[PDB]
Amino acid sequence: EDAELLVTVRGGRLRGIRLKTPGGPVSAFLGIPFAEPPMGPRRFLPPEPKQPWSGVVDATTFQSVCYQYVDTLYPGFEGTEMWNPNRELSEDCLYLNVWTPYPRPTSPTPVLVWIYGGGFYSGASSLDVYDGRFLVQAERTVLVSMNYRVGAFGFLALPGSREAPGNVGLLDQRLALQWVQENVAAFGGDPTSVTLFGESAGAASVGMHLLSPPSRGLFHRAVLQSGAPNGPWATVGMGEARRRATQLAHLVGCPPGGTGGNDTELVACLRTRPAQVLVNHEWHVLPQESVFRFSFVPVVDGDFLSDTPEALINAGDFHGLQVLVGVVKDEGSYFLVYGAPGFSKDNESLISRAEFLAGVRVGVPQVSDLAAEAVVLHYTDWLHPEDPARLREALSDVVGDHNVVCPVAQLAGRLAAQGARVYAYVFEHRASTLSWPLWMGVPHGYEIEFIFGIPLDPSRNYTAEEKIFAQRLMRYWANFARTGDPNEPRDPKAPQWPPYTAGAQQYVSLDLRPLEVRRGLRAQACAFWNRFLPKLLSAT
Amino acid sequence: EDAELLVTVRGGRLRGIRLKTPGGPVSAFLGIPFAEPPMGPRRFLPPEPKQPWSGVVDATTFQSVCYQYVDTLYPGFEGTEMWNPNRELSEDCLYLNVWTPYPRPTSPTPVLVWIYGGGFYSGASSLDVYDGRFLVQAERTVLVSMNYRVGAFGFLALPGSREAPGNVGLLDQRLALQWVQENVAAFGGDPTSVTLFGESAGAASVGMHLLSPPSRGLFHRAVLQSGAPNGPWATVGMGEARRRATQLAHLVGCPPGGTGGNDTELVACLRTRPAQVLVNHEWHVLPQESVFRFSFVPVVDGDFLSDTPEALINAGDFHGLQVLVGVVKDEGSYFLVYGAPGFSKDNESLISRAEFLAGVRVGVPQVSDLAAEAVVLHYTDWLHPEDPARLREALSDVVGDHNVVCPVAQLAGRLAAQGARVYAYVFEHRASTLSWPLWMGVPHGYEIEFIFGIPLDPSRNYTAEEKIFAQRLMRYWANFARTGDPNEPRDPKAPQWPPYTAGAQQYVSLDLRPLEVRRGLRAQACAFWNRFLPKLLSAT
Ligand SMILES: COc1cc2c(cc1OC)C(=O)[C@H](CC1CCN(Cc3ccccc3)CC1)C2
Ligand SMILES: COc1cc2c(cc1OC)C(=O)[C@H](CC1CCN(Cc3ccccc3)CC1)C2
Repeated sequence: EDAELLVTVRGGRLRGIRLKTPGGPVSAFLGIPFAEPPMGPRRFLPPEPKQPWSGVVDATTFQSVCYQYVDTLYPGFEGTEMWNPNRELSEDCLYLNVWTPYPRPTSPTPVLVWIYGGGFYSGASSLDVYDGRFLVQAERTVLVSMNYRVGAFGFLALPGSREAPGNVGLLDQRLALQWVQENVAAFGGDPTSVTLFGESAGAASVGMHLLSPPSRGLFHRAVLQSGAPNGPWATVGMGEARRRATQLAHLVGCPPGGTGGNDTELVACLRTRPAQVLVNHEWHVLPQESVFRFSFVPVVDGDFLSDTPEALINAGDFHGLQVLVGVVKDEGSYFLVYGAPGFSKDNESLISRAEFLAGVRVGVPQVSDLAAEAVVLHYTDWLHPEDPARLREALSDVVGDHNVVCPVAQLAGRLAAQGARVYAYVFEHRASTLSWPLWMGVPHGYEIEFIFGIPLDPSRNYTAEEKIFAQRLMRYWANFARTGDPNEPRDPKAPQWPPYTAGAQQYVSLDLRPLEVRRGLRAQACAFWNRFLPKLLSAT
Repeated sequence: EDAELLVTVRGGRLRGIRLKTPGGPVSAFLGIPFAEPPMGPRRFLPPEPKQPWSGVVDATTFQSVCYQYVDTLYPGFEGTEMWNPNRELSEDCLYLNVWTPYPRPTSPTPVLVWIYGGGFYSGASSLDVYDGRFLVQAERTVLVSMNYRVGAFGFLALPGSREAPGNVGLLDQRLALQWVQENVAAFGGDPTSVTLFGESAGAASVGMHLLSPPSRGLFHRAVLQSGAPNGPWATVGMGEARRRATQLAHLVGCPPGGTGGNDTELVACLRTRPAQVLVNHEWHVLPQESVFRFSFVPVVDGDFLSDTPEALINAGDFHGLQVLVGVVKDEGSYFLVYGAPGFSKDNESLISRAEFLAGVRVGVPQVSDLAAEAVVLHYTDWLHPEDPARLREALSDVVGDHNVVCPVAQLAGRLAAQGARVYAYVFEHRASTLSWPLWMGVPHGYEIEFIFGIPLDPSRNYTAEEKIFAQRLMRYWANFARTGDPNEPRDPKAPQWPPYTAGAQQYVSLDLRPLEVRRGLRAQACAFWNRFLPKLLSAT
């Protein structure tokens, strides 16, 4: 047995496993318990630290996926099922994973901490596209990723109550960050150089950790890929969170008619229900027909988030913080097949004008008829207001700008103007092996496999250019993790990545071509979402 | 003795004058009375036909300019003085002019009828840039132009009353069209081929003759240069027209202190005032601070205009009609020096952001704060929201699109989609002799001198290519007058001018270069003005 596959942490001993990459081995410690199993009376409660254990915990394989909805839109399709759970579901899921180089670093090494996305209702650290063996081998970094409770188990909230306070899934991530502080040195990791990175709901989580003081001390840099805490989907109000939790209780027979009412009797009834029963009614508590809206998300309650993310972003001091943010080329196209009329992954989705006007209401729920008119005005090409291909790309722009691109640009500009050093990108390469239709372009989430170096997997059919491209991206992310600057610390030959500033708004395009600098993250479109539309909603 | 300078019309005999051009002489009959002098009790009343006369009326020189405000913004400046009256002011001003080729045409020849602009408060057929000798010589058509009452004398209105019904200036133009029908044959002109063309308020007048049945029978084609009857400045409501007329009465002491003020006593008191006194208070009755707004304009009374121009445009059947419409490249820049803060013709007018925001309220008066926010949203470059040059061009676009380009675009599309054959242009040549500053671009009204072939004047310093350019334009205008199609009926080699359609929205650019076809008359900007902004004001 190799001695480096045995490690002692504060709770006991672990045995890891050695993973192969074409460039060399990596030591992995998969399935480390960092919290007590949040089961029975602990359902909906904040996590408690894992009590110390005797013997050697086996850390050679991923642990269970947290209970979550399983996507059935295209059964058997690679594009959807690559995100579905690949381990059995269980409420016993609070486990984390540590990848470390071989040989183990003798000097403290910067640490990357991955937070998976999935709309706060799904996701797992065990997904194949989150395999950290290639990023750790190529860049000699320590990589950590945790599981956190999603859906009702992580974010059902009766605000104010002690039995279901909400945001416990965010607290799971924090506890994992506290664990990295106390234990990552045992793997050769530097707890003074901890960079967070996450995609979609993981990116929003990273943002919410920036805005929560108890979390802000546990890390030093942030990477937000295609997501932001200020998004219209990433938070809900106290009243709406209470209404969703009460309706979920009703759908599963809580409280038993008609005995019950207060929050204590409601959560107690919810705690007796099998986990699969709660999952089976999760989507039915959404208030309207929509896409890119999720039932149980972080709640703005005054505790984890003392104010709304937008308020904390505006009032925040971010001096001494380095941030990397970005988006993919087609943020919205993915979501249209989940409810927008006329869309299908198996045809060209050449929608009609009427289907476009209906899709706007699904893509922008809970706006006045007048607000929808402004959206139609801004996203119609009035030289070709009936062209199906342009309408398809326009509805994609509507959903992507409203949910991802403009919340990210709002955040990136506020951070740079308030002390943070910001770098911005737009990912523009469509994977050659992508199974989604060509009209979706570079869809939401399909930069992750390049960040994690998946093209290096010899059992995959990526092109030679994509392997070089993945290595360049891993260098950018690692350089940012080590130094706070994605640019090569001294290489002047490679094109340079300028910081993002509220004035110049410079960002780079990430594709097979060398870096190219551009200005403005859809500046015209995002002025509509960030500046005008709120003023329109005020005066109804 | 040239006998062709002698003509008999229905009212008597006339003696014209021969005008010289570099290409040959032209016979001109300037100052033909077509109405009784609208003086004394006739002030504010519809015109009456000129009673027949004995002897030979001298028609060798232009008659008096109708009483009007004289522009004093830049005293002594060519750019402003070229529009001021160049003959004595008088209420005895209802005279028209006829140019005809030499030798007189023996066959009935198509007739161009010019209607001058000037915001319905100014203008005169005697202005040097309306000299018809070059258009008539080069293209062998008959040209007619009339004087019509402007300001209070043409458009003061107490709706309902008989003493000041309004729109009498439009009736003056109609009477001149009736005169052309009854008399233009005596000059070699074909009353079955009459093309109206006008600029600015003249273009708005031409449009209102399309929408008035009694006038619609007196002509066969329309040309609307930089103006439309549906503009926000071209008409006024009954209630507002009554308020303006009543305030004018108050400012000139009408009615006297302690006197009833029904419409009869008010107009009677107004008729006793010297004409210059009414002029001296004309601008004081505008309801708020503005540019491109005029005190006395056509009123939507139910008589001359049975409904609003917009309503009549939408419900109208225009089969059998050919229209030529167009705009200059920089419609708005001219007006900014008449009230927009920070603007001056003698500097670069590099306005600040605050001046831009103030200018929007002056350029778009009578809109809510939310409407102004939408205007700022649509016209700000949010990548350079403080750049003075871009803000200067943006406010020019605001004023020009709101007042000219979008009313013209809406009209052109409704005409083409409802039976009319339509041709559209954008005039993009800045005269080499233009005295206005370079930042104004191609300002409002500076295509007229090219349409009338003024570059051919030997006493002017136009370039050789501007002389050739002027000849192309006169050919386009005359071909449209003859056939209804500006394209050369012979030459297939010359670039073709496609009709404007509500779908393809094709137009051509007019400059020193050959014709270039483009699509959309600022389609994105005009969707804001024509589609969204009305919905925004309805919801207040
Ligand atoms: C079952 O009902 C619904 C299911 C979904 C929606 C709405 C629904 O009801 C209307 C959505 O809007 C979802 C669309 C996302 C699902 C996950 N993928 C993949 C992905 C996962 C993690 C990171 C990045 C991409 C992207 C689109 C799912
Ligand atoms: C004295 O008060 C005012 C005077 C004017 C305005 C506002 C005023 O008060 C705010 C305007 O908006 C006017 C601007 C026009 C004046 C004449 N020219 C020239 C022209 C004449 C005829 C056809 C084409 C061009 C174009 C702009 C004048």
